[PDB]
Amino acid sequence: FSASVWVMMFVMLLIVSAIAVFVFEYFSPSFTIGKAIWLLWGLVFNNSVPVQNTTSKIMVSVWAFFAVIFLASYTANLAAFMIQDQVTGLSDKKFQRPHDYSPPFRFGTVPNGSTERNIRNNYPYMHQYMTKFNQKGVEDALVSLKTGKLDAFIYDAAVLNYKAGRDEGCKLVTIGSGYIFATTGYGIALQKGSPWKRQIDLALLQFVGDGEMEELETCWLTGICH
Amino acid sequence: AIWLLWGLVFNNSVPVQNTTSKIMVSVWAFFAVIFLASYTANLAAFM
Amino acid sequence: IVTIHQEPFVYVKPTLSDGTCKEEFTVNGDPVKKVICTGPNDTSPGSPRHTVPQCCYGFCIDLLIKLARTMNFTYEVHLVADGKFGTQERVNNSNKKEWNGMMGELLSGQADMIVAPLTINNERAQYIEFSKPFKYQGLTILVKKEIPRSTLDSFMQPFQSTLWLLVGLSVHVVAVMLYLLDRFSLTLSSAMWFSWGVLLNSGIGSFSARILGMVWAGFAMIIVASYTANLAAFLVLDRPEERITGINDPRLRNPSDKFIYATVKQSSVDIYFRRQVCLSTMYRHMEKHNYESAAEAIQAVRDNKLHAFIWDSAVLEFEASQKCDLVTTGELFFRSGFGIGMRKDSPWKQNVSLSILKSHENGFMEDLDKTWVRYQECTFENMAGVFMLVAGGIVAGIFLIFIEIAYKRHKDAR
Amino acid sequence: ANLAAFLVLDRPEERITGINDPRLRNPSDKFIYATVKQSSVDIYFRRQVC
Amino acid sequence: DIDNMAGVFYMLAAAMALSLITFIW
Ligand SMILES: *[C@@H]1O[C@H](CO)[C@@H](O)[C@H](O)[C@H]1NC(C)=O
Ligand SMILES: *[C@@H]1O[C@H](CO)[C@@H](O)[C@H](O)[C@H]1NC(C)=O
Repeated sequence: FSASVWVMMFVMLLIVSAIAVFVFEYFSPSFTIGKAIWLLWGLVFNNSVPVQNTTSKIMVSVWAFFAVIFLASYTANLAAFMIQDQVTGLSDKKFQRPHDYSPPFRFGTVPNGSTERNIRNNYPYMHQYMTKFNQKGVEDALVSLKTGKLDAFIYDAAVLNYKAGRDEGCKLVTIGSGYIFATTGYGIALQKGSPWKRQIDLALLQFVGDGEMEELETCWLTGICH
Repeated sequence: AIWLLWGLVFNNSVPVQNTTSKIMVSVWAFFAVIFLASYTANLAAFM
Repeated sequence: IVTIHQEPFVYVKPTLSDGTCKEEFTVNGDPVKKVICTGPNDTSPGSPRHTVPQCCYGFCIDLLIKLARTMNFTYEVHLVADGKFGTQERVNNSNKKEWNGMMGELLSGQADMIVAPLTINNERAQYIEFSKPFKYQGLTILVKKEIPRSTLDSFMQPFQSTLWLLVGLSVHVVAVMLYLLDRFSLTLSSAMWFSWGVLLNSGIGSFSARILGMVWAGFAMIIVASYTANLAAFLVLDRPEERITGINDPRLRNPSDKFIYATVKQSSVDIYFRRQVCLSTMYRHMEKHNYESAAEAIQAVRDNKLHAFIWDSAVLEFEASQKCDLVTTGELFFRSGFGIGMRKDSPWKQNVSLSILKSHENGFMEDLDKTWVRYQECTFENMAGVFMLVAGGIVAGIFLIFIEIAYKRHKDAR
Repeated sequence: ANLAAFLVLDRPEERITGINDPRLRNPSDKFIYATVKQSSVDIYFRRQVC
Repeated sequence: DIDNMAGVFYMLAAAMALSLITFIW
């Protein structure tokens, strides 16, 4: 926060020092070279005794009052100033180059799913590296994360958010929001040629427009670490 | 002794005007500064 | 194809003399594709409407070019004259339900495919089928933020004056009683000089005076302690003015003349507000203030004419990113995606849905989001006016004491 | 400054902020809470949608 | 604020008592 206060306080100190040295030189009718410089800082800092000393008394008194007021304002500003991720996406070189770092990277996913197929269709090398370390359930992934047996876990956004919301201790969180590789929904899988699709989509659109799922979202999807 | 008992705990005073003695007054001034900081922090918490 | 002028998605600029547009480049030095645009010269009514050739480019043009590359397409873009998405309206012989704007143009057969930001809604889907949304963004609240600079400048007595008068009376009476005690047993100004040195540390200076000095030293510090405590409290407690905390804001639930907020025209947000169980006063509060375009709405918001605006969250986020003077508050609500306006008998449903899903799963969408929506991101008086006043007072006092001592020395030594 | 910050920022341990407390929405062994026996509160808890 | 008057008046009685004691002694 010194980008603004320090800039103005510097010129403030310069001008007050100029005024002080001018009036000290005017006080001739005990050397302006050293005594003025010493007194410039002997009174602003209360943890010093370098002053050792009618017109002069008034000036030093008012300057000490100003210094005390400025110190109080600075302390108040310092008190007021005290009220206030690891990886970014899949494009980071850490995922593509696990060997470039001394600690090997280990990842986990549930086989026979959709995330593995999506990774295979996009990055065959990532799928080959994933095949070495695999997990057969979300509970195993949570246990590995708690015990440190796994570094990063990749799965659907909804289930990870649910686990983070119901996680204990708020020690397991995702990397922000909006960094989803492929934002896709769930839908309702139907049979080819079924005429119920129109009615189903109309009902879903009416429900989402009327906001009838807000209570379900607030009750089923809630937890600690908001 | 009475004058020094309050000449340094209150930073807005110059009533001290003064080996073993130096260490004691130094540590007591440090304690007074720490107590003043604690008092200011308590006032900030109370406000 | 008919396209609506959207600032974060469809940039529209006039063409050059030759009839084409400039060949600009991005930060990566890549050629930016541009397509010849056809539309009215003036959007406002009562103007000499001329269908001059424009040049529209932006976000959806890349997707349109990808679709035209994947499948043989000969597309011509068009601009809606009224500049509205289009909903059900009422005209003479009010017993008629006809669509206006882009939706009405699509239903009239003028257009066959629409590549533009269009929020999927139940009423729109009851007549025009849509495709899978490109991205999921809701609607939020946009409010211009203020810059707190100073409040309650502390020059001589920002809080009270009776307290300062009482302090002055107390110091005067303690000084005169100290002088009386010294005389009874510092006769000259030495006593008051010492008192002022005790009050303000400057290094300047029997048992009767000891207790007075002790009590004065004890009493001196409590005043400055209280002053700094009050200063810290007033600096901690600031204005903290929040406009909208969310959809369930009680302030938003009541109409106020001080804070005016509304949408631009009929849209999906308008239908959402219409289909409310108990939010009735919102329409009465909003129907009295309407605009014609989002650009005009945001310009009015910047010009302090308005206080809050409601639109798609992505648009507000992009505007905040490109202009640091505006901030977005609230949370996502009534979240819904986009869609493509196509006739129910169009055999291009699957052939477009598969391409859209392939582009989404191949990372084209995230690349376009990075390269089109994430370009860039984001005391005056209290410590200045009081300092100037103090400096002026100090200069005046210095001149006064100078002339005073000049007269006093001559009077003493004549 | 650090002393003032640490005095301002205290434990502020709040157990229940209301009926809609997310902490109350989940069973925890650290915090145990229940009624005495069957009563109107028991019937209210029985007749809950979610 | 309002308590400042009470605070300043609290020490006035002690100061007056000390002044009376040192005057009589
Ligand atoms: C249609 O697209 C295919 C793409 O392989 C191309 O070979 C063919 O020439 C196109 N036909 C026309 C009439 O553009
Ligand atoms: C849609 O795709 C299928 C297979 O990819 C193709 O046979 C069909 O001709 C396409 N539709 C059109 C209108 O080209």
